[PDB]
Amino acid sequence: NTKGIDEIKNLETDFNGRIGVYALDTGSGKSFSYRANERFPLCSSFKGFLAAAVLKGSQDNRLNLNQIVNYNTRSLEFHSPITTKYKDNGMSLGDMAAAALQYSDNGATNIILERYIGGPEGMTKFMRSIGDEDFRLDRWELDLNTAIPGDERDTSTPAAVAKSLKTLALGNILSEHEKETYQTWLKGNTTGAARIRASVPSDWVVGDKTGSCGAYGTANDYAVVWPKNRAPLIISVYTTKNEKEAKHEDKVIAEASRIAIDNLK
Ligand SMILES: *C(=O)[C@@H]([C@@H]1N[C@@H](C(=O)O)C(C)(C)S1)C(C)(C)O
Repeated sequence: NTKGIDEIKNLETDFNGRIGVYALDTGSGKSFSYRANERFPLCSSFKGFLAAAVLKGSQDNRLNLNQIVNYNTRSLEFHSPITTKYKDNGMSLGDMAAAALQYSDNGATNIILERYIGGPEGMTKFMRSIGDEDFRLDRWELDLNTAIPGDERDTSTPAAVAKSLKTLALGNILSEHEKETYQTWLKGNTTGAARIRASVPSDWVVGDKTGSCGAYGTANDYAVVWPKNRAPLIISVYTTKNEKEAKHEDKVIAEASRIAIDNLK
């Protein structure tokens, strides 16, 4: 059978859940897919796209990344490591957008969704405008993390996630300068050491955004991977389980990425 398909099937069987993967080599055009068209919860992964929406607004001159966002009288959401630190005097919209991505900051995420993106509807609308028919954000943080089997709320497909990431990071939606900023933000992510980053050799450069729902063993990661002396790779790995109390498995996500990279065709 086709390279790596059985291996990913076996990984999935051992994991006892559902694994969805889509990897693309932008240099050769080769790819690897497994349940790439199935829905999986986005969890915090959508924040990487929220950052891109902010960048598009900047480019459109509908907003300015230098604008100081004040929230000294707003209580911050669970897991707001950066916004909590700067709550007294606020932070630029640019720094807040970066924090939402790099630290999965929930305060930054909800503040930006409210004041600049138009909430879940606006986020969904932005993705629709770039060609993504699958992505759907329906709830705010941290309600969007339920990850209930069969529930289509706050889900997307590994393929759609990959298509959108390539469109944003390597397409022409964002201008050259905004893409540089987006790629820089992705490269500075602090939460993906055990996922896609763990599947590639040390000299490859990774830019990613992880997502961990904390329910139904749901976790994911997507990334732009720059191999030494090669064109970028777009990797999208999403996983889920049927037990509500099951824990996520970083090793499984990493192995699915390794398999995909090694089996492009
Ligand atoms: C999103 O899934 C989650 C935050 N992001 C994950 C991750 O990126 O792996 C953390 C474990 C860092 S916390 C919540 C807190 C649900 O928004």
